[PDB]
Amino acid sequence: VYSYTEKKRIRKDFGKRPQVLDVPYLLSIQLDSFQKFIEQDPEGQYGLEAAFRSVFPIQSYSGNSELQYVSYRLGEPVFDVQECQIRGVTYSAPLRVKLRLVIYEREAPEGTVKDIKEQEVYMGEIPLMTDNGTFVINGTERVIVSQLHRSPGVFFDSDKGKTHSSGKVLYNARIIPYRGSWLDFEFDPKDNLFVRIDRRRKLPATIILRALNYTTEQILDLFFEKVIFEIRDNKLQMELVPERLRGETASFDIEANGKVYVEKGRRITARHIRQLEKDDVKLIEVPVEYIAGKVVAKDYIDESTGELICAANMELSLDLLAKLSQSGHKRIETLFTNDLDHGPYISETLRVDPTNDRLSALVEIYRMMRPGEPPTREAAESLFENLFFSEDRYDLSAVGRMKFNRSLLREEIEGSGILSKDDIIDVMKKLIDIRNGKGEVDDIDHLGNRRIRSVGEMAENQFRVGLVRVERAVKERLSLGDLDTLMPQDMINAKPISAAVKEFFGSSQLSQFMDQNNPLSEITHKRRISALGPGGLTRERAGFEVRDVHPTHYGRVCPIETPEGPNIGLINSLSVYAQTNEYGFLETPYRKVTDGVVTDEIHYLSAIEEGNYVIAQANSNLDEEGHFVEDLVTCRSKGESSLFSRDQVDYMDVSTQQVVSVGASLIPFLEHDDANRALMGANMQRQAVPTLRADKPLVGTGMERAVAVDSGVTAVAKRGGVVQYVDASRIVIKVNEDEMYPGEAGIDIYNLTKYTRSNQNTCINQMPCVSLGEPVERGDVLADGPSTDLGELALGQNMRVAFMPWNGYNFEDSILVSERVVQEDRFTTIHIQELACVSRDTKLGPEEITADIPNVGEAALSKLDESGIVYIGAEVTGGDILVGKVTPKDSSLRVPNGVSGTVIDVQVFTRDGVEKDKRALEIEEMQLKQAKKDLSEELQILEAGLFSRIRAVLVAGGVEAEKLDKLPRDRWLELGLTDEEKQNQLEQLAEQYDELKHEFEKKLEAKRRKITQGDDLAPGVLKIVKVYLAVKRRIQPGDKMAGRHGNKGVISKINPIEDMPYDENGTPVDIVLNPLGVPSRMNIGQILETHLGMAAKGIGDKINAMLKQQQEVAKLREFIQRAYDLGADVRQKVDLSTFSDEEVMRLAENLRKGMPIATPVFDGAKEAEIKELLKLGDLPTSGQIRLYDGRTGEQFERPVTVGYMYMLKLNHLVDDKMHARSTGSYSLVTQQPLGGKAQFGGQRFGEMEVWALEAYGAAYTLQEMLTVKSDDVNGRTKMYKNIVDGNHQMEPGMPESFNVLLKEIRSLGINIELED
Amino acid sequence: MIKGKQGRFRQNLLGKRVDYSGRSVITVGPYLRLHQCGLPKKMALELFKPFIYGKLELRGLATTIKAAKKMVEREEAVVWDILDEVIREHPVLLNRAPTLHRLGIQAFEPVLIEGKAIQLHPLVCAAYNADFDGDQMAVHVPLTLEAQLEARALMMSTNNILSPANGEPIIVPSQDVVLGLYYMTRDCVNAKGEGMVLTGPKEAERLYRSGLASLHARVKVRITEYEKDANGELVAKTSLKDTTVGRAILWMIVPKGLPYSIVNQALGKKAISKMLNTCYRILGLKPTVIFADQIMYTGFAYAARSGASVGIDDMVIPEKKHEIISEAEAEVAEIQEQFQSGLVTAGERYNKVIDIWAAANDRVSKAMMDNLQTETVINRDGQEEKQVSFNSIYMMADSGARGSAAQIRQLAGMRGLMAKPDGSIIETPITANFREGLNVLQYFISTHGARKGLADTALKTANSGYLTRRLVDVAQDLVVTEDDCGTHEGIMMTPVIEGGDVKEPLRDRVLGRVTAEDVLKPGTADILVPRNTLLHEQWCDLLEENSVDAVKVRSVVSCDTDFGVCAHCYGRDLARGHIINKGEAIGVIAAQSIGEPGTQLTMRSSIQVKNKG
DNA sequence: CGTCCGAAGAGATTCAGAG
DNA sequence: CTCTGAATCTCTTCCTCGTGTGGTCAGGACG
RNA sequence: GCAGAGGUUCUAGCUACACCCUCUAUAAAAAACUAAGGACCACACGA
Ligand SMILES: NCc1c[nH]c2nc(N)[nH]c(=O)c12
Ligand SMILES: [Mg+2]
Repeated sequence: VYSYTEKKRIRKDFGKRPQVLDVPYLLSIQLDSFQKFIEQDPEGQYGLEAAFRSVFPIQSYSGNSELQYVSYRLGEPVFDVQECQIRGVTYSAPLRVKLRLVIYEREAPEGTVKDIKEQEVYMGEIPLMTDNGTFVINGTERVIVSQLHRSPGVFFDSDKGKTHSSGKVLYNARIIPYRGSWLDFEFDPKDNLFVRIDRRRKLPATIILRALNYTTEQILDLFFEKVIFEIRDNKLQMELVPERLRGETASFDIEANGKVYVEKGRRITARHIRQLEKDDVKLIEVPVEYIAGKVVAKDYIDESTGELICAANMELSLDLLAKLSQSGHKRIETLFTNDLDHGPYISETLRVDPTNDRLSALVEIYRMMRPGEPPTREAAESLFENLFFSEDRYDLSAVGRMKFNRSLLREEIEGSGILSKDDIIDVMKKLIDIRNGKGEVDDIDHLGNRRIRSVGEMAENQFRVGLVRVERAVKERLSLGDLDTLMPQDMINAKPISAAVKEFFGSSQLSQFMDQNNPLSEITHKRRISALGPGGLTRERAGFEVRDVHPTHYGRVCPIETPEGPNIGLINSLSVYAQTNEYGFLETPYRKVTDGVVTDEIHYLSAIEEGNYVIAQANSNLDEEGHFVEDLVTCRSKGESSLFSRDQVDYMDVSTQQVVSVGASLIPFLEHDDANRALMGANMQRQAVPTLRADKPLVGTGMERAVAVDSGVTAVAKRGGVVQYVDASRIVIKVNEDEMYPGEAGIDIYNLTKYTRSNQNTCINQMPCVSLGEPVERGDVLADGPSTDLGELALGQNMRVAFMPWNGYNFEDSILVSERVVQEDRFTTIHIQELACVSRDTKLGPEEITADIPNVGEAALSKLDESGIVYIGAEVTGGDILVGKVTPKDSSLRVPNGVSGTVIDVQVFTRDGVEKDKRALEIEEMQLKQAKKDLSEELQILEAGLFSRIRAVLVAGGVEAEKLDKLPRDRWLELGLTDEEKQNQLEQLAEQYDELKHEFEKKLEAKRRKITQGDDLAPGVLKIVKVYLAVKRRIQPGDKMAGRHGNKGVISKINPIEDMPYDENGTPVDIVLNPLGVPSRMNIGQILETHLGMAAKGIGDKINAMLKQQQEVAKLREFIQRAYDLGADVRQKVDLSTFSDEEVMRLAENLRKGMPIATPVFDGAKEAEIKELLKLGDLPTSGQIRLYDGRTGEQFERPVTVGYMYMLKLNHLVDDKMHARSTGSYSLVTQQPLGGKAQFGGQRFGEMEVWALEAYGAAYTLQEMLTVKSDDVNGRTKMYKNIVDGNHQMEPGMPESFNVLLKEIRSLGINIELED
Repeated sequence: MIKGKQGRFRQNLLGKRVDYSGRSVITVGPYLRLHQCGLPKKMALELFKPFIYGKLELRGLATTIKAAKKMVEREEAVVWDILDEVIREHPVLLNRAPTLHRLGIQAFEPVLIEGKAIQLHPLVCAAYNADFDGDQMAVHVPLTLEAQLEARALMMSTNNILSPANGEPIIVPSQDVVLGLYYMTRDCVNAKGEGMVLTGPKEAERLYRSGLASLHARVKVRITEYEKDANGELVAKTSLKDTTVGRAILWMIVPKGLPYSIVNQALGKKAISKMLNTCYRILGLKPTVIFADQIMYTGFAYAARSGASVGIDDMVIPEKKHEIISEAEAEVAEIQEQFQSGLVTAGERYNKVIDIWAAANDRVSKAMMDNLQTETVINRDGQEEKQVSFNSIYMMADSGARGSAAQIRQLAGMRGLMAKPDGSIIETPITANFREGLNVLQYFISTHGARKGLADTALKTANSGYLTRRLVDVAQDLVVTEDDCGTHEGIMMTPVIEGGDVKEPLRDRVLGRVTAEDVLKPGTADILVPRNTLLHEQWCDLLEENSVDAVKVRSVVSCDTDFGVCAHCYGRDLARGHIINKGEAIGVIAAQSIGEPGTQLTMRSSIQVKNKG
């Protein structure tokens, strides 16, 4: 059983590995995140309501009043998504927040509030994510890429090597809050622990401990174990534990009860330790020497006077021992230091620490955090509390809590956002243990340590910033504001909260211009993850390690799809099967294995949970009972690939494609090609421009269906039904009655978007793929989008490829193309360029849009209308006038040179209060008529569905259907109908229809009035006319064309068809490629791709030959069935006996061009299968076909490789990149070339070029380029006169930039002058 | 504003944007000569617009300059004829976007082309280090007569045959022409036309076009080679030489001066580079330019006629590969058993696994080479005879056209051990070649190193740019100011030997360097080389015959010139094959020469005696 | 109608324990 | 016992060009 | 603009480097003469 599109054309699949989980919704990451951002959340977790609860307690300080958030309601959009794009306004929903303000009793907070003020206030306008997944923010679709940032929590870094220049590793502990100040503990070379906050100057680690109100004795107790020393007549023998002896050599005789277990100065062997436990003696004799070499852990005060014999953390001198002995301190508690196990890091810091109490510690903290500020008691306390113990200033997210607890081995999942004393002391203890070697440093590159912040979380954070701003405002206003006098709407200003969100959405490092260049590009950009942004790494800060891919990326982040450039690995693409966890971590679906059987149930595994388990290989043979065929299966356990027993492994890869992203998955035979070439090819696919005709990839992965359906370029069937009416503009489906809802339902109208200006200046064209009467099931693709063919993503054209070097035209990576390709318009692409002319309120009168321009050619005026706007569909050329803007007494917009084509549409926009001109009135009238026609059409189709349902049960009720037909069929209500089960529904339908006629008339009036009212415009502009220019760019020599495998090349020459090589059958090969790119750039897949394409076209040619003649349906059916079986345990095993003859005929007609092949990424076809498929056709199994030169007619030796490889034209057409200027506008620095193609600017002759001419003997050329071609107010003018006079004499002069330098340095205060 | 790249002195003063300049993508267009290039018709009209206006005024077609401006907008046929006249002899500088070396900017004679893309002659594409992957070249138009003469004299590609860094041809044929010549200059044991006697290379060409004899069949054909033994006189010698038909055909391309021995070999890439170097050394530069252009034309034509093609069946997977892999896996299992038994430690076991996997990789590579390079067995008028295999991929690798033996070993043999990004070698290598399907884990391991290499290459480019800038700035103020200092002091030049081998022969090191003093023969009191003589090829060979192991030579550090360098001390220009001319800026030349390879540079007992002596 | 309101490398900067 | 070399604390750079997209202050009354 | 004035045209046209013509109180007979405001920052891509 297959979907109708699949029935229309079913892709042969060579995948030998069954899939247990379908491809997840590719845009789920953005959609679900934004939905949770705006979803009403009753528990107030992960939503706008969470932010409202966190930021709106609003208890006025000394104001005995409170304003509390109640509920937030999203307002309906002012304009639709397409309307927002056209008008240029953002697609946003006004925020209706129910706010209740209560006033307590006079100076009685415990008293009940006297009255309430509950009302709804507009609080900013939040952009709405489209159903596609984008944001329209200034009339242009914008996609907010998800950010990969260091997960909040505690992380430990070695910082080994360069630090201390001695090989010693200086472990540091970093606690990164989600919001707040960083807390860093770092080790000194002298083993001194230092604390550093907010990357400021380092401070002794004891200082923060004192800020926790910890005494020195408490610090020693926390960070050190205490040995007990006992005063004895026998040289002060002390109680001791045998375990602490292990690991160090004894400096004394170990004797208890007169039995010397270990002698003086003897290394303690394992046997000695073991017998020490076996004796279980509590006291161990210690001489005066060993006790001397110790540091006391607690203060000991003499009994005589109470003064301390020893201060906390002071070395035990012999006289100190005598002083405490005469004092009588029998029990002595001193720190135990074992250089192997327990180092005196805390003790040494305490010695270095000069702040002996909490007061001095907070004084130091205040001085460091705010230098130059006189410290104060309360001020320092408040500063520290805000730094690390205030909820508003410092926040750890729930993900931060979980990561912190897991890193610190805490049992509880979540604690409190603010740091606690126990948390800090545990962090320090863990850092000490890492210093001792216990444990290991956390890995920053570990993907478990890097959580993904999606659009919802970022929007929540920016909304929180706006909320704290408005909270500051409202708390300042309320405190001094009159009670019960100002409404909350008066108290709340929506400007800051609106501005914060608008700034984040419109302009941010993560807020990016969506590239609509390709549906694949649209999908990839939405799923794309960038480490850049706020709270993230930059281009220069990031080192190699962050860019390098950590083996934990497997199944979460695509290794292959990383953009080439400065940002290599900073930007990554989400793997196809991955989806973010609740806490934001990446998860990979994995199949549970009980003992040997791979149970079909899938459990999503986090990166940290991936490490402990062992995961089976994707290419793991199965017995069809779930047991691994191989006794030992290759598996990855802890980032290491090693074979394991079949019983040992407990998880398996869900599918072979989970490693790659959406872009990489589309590449066929990706397994065979090198990783670098796969990366390049995946990058090229995004830049592929939609061709004039969308042609199915003759060879493809098979995921094109998923990309097309999940992308918004093509409309899908929300409800299955029959196609009532289909048009290029719009498609009408009549839904089946089961799909149809009982009331006001039965039709689904999809208004297909015609040629529209893409974000990358391409064309978004929605082409219907169905006709009348075709049964369309739910979820079916009604109309193909750009680069979409019958519901399959069609980025480019499958074109004939010959791998031979042809007269050097394909020299390094160049590509020949036959004139046949241009003749058939195979790669011709429509480009939409939008030119905007703005009339402005200028001085000495405003600019006049009316064609009052004088001193213009009559031919130019002819294209313009009476009002000066160019007629729709008038072909224009660069330099031709399009509008009639007149300088107030030549300012009219003209086509940019090198741009040509018909004007598809003119969207005149009028400011409110500005009268529309003749043409603008007509344009508005056309829009009003079109809106009226569309609303009348929607009413008519709604009426047709309503009439059908009413008629169906109109006969019931014992009234003749014909009598009701004589009455208006909708208004049968005048004729009484006996009550029946559906009579109430029919009465509701007719009453609703009568009310709907008024409501729809009001809706028509409102829609027309929206067009009639002058659109809001930027201030100071009377009107803006948006003229859309549409051009059919064709294949031009130098145009960049690339295959999916990364063999990028320019079109060297448009070779004539007869010159192109031809095989024995005489078919000329369309594209000739250099085979030398294959060996070095090891994209051997393109050769396999070419062979498989040849096999598919052989199948298609046999099908076409059967179709050209009149062949029995049984013969064609059996041949296509042979094609679709081909043995080799193919997963599909489709049976054509199910298909009807008409369905088989339609399938054959679709296959007449060729038979598509679904070759998955890593379970794709082997070479033997391709050989068998070639054998199915008449083609030689070798894949080499004898070829003849087109020009000479002489056969080539060594038969060449010929087959159809998918070919992509890239948007880097020569038309855009070609530029030149003789003379043009200059800048303020008087550098005559402005630079850039958009302005008439010249190429930068930079430092490298200067040194290049400098190494040569070039002096006159260098002087000329520097002076007369760049900056000389006199020389540039002179040289022009000399050249037009015919003599090439250069006046050197002095560059203007040098005078600029002189005046700037002289302004700086340095006397710089040119002395003679 | 004053300082940094953003700062004006770096931003504009050092590099000023220029008028009469333009960019476009690059196109091959082999039909062009080396000196000339392809220029778009529309681009030329904009670039040469002032020259066009002047020519129109001189013609009188435009009475006024305003009329001339209108005529250029009209683009009438008369304007295009005027453009042809201006384009005829105004050289255009062509500049690659990263100008690492002086060769990056080379002037060319512009030729009007219908296409909108600049065409660069194929031989000079290697010099530019540019490809056709949508590379873009800035094109500038020198204006003054001094500028045009400077361009034609020095900037033009024909002048810079040899790279400034090393006295070797920088126009060495790179990709397709070398493959075509290698197919042409190849021998087969048996092919149609074998054993024939041919009157001359013209007859060889006629037979090949008739198809009676293939390119690579051996025949007994006379060759009339002219010998330059008489200085400035050509002595014709005609002899019967047993060579292939293709080599005979290529002999027509070679000028008369060069000997026939150079063509008689396989003529790969180093071979053709040596051929060009010998042509430059023996004949003039202009004959060398004509020879190079003819080489490119013939190579492209015979490569196209050859029909070289890469295919899956062309790749050969050794039958011994699976057995070797199974033996290596059994050895690995044995080492794992030893580790479980405790005989070998974890580090020692890892080392042993790495060693055995490396040995297995070497054996797989050797078997693949044995079954790739000489695999073809061809009947030879009798018993079948093994011959060097004509496999296209092996032809590409052996000829040096593109891709070394390592790439082919990765292609058809097992890829081998791939180190994980930190630097440690993964215990389990990639046993699957690119022809076979790679496992997902294998692909992940490979992509580790691939991404590592890409990022390291990006930072290679960054650090190379920084180093080049620093070298230019430190060595900018170096120009040849004195013809001869006369400083007897100089550095001692000797071949460098680390004991294993002579890493640098003395011939290359002292080539084109003026002797510090008289070079006496190893025989005492015999002065082979005078005190101040430039060492061309003849002198360097003469020293080799007398086996002068140590030569004390002048160096730039030795010269006593202040704010300048001795012309004799610097030695040969290394690009024009003669003593450095006075006033040339050697400092920037050397800074660019050192900086440029930085992209290629990777960022990351018993005394055995080789031979008796 | 103006018009006021990372990384790395290197050179100072301590600083210091030692002959 | 007053300066060792040594640890520390700021300062400067970190390619080279294209091509497209976008977003933008100071500083509002006021006589 | 010989100095003052006006000027065909081929935006504007005794200076921008400018230039020329005719004429005697004020415009009108004629051809040859000449280059325009673009600052910064982010994102993405291509080499
Ligand atoms: N720039 C001077 C000028 C303005 N109008 C002119 N008309 C003519 N015939 N001649 C000129 O020289 C001028
Ligand atoms: Mg390139």
